[PDB]
This record gives sequence, C-alpha cells and structure tokens, in this order.
Amino acid sequence: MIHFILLFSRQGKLRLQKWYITLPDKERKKITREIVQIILSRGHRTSSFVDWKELKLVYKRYASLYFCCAIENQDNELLTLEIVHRYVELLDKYFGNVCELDIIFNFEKAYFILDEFIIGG
Amino acid sequence: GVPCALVTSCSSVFSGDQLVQHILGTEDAVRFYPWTIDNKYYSADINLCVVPNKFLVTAEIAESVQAFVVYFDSTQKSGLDSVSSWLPLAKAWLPEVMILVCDRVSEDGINRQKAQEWCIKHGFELVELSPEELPEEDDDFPESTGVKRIVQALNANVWSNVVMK
Repeated sequence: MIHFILLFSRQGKLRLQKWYITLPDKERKKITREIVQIILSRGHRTSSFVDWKELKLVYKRYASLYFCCAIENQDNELLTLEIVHRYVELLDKYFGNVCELDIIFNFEKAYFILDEFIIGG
Repeated sequence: GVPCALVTSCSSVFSGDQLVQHILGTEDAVRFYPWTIDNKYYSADINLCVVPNKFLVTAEIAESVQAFVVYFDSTQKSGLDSVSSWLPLAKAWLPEVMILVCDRVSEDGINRQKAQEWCIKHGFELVELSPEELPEEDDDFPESTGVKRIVQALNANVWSNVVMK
C-alpha cells in the first residue's frame, strides 16, 4: 500500500506530506530529507520510480513541484502514477493551475483534496 | 522591516542591476530597488538589494535578507568558485528562496550536471535566462524558465511583511 506522499520543490522545500505510517516527526524528517535529495538528483527519466530501502518511490514533476508516492516493492507503480496524475488534475481543477504558491497558502485545501481522494494508502 | 531579495552577479558580463531590471519588467556600492509582489494570496513591499561584492553586506542588510539570487558565468569550469564564496553568508542568512542564475549552462564549462549538483547540495534552484532549448511539446505541465521562473519563485515565499488578501 502507499506509505506516504510528498510534494516538494526544486529548492528542496517540502510543501505537503501525508503519512499512512505512524512515525515520530524527526524520523519522518530524516526520511523526507533523504528522499528529496535522491529525487532532485535524478537527471534522466529512466524509470517511474527509485528503489529506496524496501520501497518504490514513484514520482513525477509537475511544473516546479515533485509529487512522490512511496509504495511497496511489489506494488503497482503504474496505477500509482495514475493516482498521482489524478490528484494533480483535482488540484488543477480547484486552483486553476498547478503552483507551489497554492500549496503554501492553501495547504489545508490541497491536503483535503488528497485525503478525500486517497483512502488509507 | 522591509525584506530584501539580495541580488548579486559573479559574472563580469552581466550585473545584478541588469538582472533586477529584468525582474522589475515582469507583468562598490549597494543599491535598493523597491518592488511590490502582488498575487491572489498576498502583497508584499520588498527591496531588490543589489550587492556588487559580499564585503558590502552590512549587519542591517544581512538581517533583512529573505531571498538570495546570484548570477554566474557558466563558460569556464571555474564558474562556481566565486559563487561558492558567498555560501558562508548564505548559510548564515538562511533565506527561504535561493536561486542560481545564468544565461545558459555550458557543456565546455559549468554544464547542467555540475550546476545541478551544486544547487541540490546547497538548497538552490538553477535558472537559465536564455535556455538553449524550448520545452518539450508533450511536457504538459512545464516548468517556467528565466526571469519568469525567478518571479514565480520570489512569489512562492512567505515574506515577513506579507499583507494577506
């Protein structure tokens, strides 16, 4: 299932996170800092995902935002990419565009849209 | 206190003042240029602070820095030496917006790989004012480039003096 979902910028700023695993905040920060570095450093799109520990980090850049959904190695990364795209479409419908500015200043609505679209991971 | 976006250039061909006039055009001695950021969420009166050399950064400028935009010359392999010399100041200021700007990367100098490695290491984003390539026609959610991207990045920031709408 989905373990967590991250939205972050090219400067490495985590703008949204949704976790389906309970971890202390410092543990989550260690994870997200590492993951953001890994994904930002990928210069060639040779896969939809990066293998990381026991997870597949399925990710895609939309405008200047990276959307990453961490799933199990055996999980369906194709369906996960579709899920990410459908979330982005929901954001684009509400905000009229896909912008970091919206995630900064309307965090709760972006989170609400995600949370109500994704059920339990 | 009015925040500053500190702008400088490590290139001898293109100055911070020139870059600031490009930013202002969108829809030695320090110089300040007033600029009102205005979007659907907030307005904020900031200064674009052009600082030609780092040794002119005073304590009072430093404490106002909330963004850092540094232009560099990509044509030589040594192009990031002068930029990295600003990093002690940048890690002191801890600006939320950090942008490395060039006209374009150079495969014979600072290529995209090397500029990206430096930006990711230091928390910057790389911007080219004149990218050689136009974006791919099937990049349906393309990234902005150039001064438009700089302005977008400066908008995507919670300035200390935001006036919320």
